[PDB]
Amino acid sequence: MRLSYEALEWRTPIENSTEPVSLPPPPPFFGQERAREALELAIRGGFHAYLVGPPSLGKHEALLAYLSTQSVETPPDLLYVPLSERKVAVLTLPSGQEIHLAEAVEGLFQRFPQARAYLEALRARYAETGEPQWRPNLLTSSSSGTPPPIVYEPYATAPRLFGRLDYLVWSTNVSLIRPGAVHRAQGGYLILDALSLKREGTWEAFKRALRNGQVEPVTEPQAPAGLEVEPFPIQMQVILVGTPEAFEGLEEDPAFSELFRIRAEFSPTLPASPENCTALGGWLLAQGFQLTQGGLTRLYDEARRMAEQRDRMDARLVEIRALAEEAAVLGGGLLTAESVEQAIAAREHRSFLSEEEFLRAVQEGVIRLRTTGRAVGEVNSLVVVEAAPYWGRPARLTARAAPGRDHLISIDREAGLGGQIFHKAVLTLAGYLRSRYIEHGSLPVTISLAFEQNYVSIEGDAAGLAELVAALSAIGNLPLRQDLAVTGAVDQTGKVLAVGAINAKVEGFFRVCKALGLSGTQGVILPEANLANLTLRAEVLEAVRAGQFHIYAVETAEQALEILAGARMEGFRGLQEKIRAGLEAFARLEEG
Amino acid sequence: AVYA
Repeated sequence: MRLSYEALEWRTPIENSTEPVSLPPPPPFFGQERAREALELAIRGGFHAYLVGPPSLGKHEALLAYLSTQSVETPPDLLYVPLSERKVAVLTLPSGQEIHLAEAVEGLFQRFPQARAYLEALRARYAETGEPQWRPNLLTSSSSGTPPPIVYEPYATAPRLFGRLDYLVWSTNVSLIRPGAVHRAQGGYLILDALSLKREGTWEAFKRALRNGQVEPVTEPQAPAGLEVEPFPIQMQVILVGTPEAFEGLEEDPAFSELFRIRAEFSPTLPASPENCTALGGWLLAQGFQLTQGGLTRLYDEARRMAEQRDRMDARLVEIRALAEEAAVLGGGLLTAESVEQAIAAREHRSFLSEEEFLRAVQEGVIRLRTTGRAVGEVNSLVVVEAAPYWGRPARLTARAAPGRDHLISIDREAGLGGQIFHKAVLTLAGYLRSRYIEHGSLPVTISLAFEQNYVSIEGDAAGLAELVAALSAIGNLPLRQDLAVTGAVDQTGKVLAVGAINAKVEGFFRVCKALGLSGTQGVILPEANLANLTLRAEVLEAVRAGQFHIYAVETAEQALEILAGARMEGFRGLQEKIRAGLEAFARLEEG
Repeated sequence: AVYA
């Protein structure tokens, strides 16, 4: 099927582009219902939780915003009290009540019923022995549990988690012990990054804190003695933050799942809805942007294009904010349609050197490419280069047929350049060809495939369609259009399957066609299964609207061959009888 | 490296 401009157009119409946007800020976790309900359950139950999602989602900002709205009972005062001159314990009193117990003791069961063991052990034998380090150490206190303590420690070192012993010259005492993140988060929330616990080697010590209440201030190797610090009942909720991959290290520890029961997973995409466009606008305004309707619409549509889905939008608020900040500079402080389009263009320019070199090499004939005419056994497939920002390029492919003993040879795979999935695609094509053409017994052909100017590894199955049509062309002696690039995976039954990076692929063929001078007949054949992924850039949409570029969507390899060879498989003088006649020719050459 |  031909894809009209109207079928390809995906962008949001803009009405009153320059009108200022006025919208209220959305709640924390907008469009992230799964993660929000997980966190609500963790808050309601006192459970430890982990926030999981790809980088640049805004996971940290959403979490701190949501925790800021919570309310708990005012946290107890928290202190170290000495039970001896070599031993300390962590104590909670009701709030504000340690400043009284400090004055009392500075009177060198009075009404501090919980502070007993400190006082009991505070008894006598200075008078009994003339024996010449003893007053309580307040770690924390606060006025209200609204908002609760919220401690985000990105740097999960033992001293930052557990506190430190200072040494006043050597000795030490209760009064020289500094609190850590764990102490500051009591009655509230400690937030840590999974990657920092791994990188800092503090995961085992952290588990000992949560499982056993072992919280040991960091000491030093010199100090001729230390204090014993008694374990204490931990009163805190821990929320870990990280990527799926940051967690996988931790997840192989059975203790991880035991301690962190509540998974709060962010979706990498939201529905592309009016409500999520509106929420994005209110979010950008709350960040301080001066947003026009046109600037909101373009950012919203760039989020859809980022997701490579007409119906979804990229959920990475941090990535949308960074693009908006570059737009705001190009707009002199105003976030407009133009400033967004021009920020996108300047990103591509700043990463274009590789493509400028490639396009110059094609123009000079140093890379041999055809974008017009016809040739047997040759096709432009499409690839993306595996370095950000993943530019697409045509990849010239040849198929040559000789009389032989049913061999399909991938030259790139035999030379070691082709990966396992690339190999799988060649095997799959072999299975299709052998089973499709059985009249002579096993295929009377040896077919060799080569990516002609490929010096580097190729992986993926998306050149399967180009490889199969090249192969059929070589068998039947079928001239194929070189003005249409081909992308698609094939199954053993000859059906065309979805491929990745379809926008980069299409745009990369358009870019080469344009650099060599558009003929008016160039285009791409791609999988019908990718229609929902097509969010093509303005310049390609306008070329298709102008009749200067053409998109074809297919379901079968044979539908692709019919377009490339300019004929039907049947209505015979069709391609199928030419393919059969080529196989009969090869079979005769192969026997006597 | 390229990717199809």
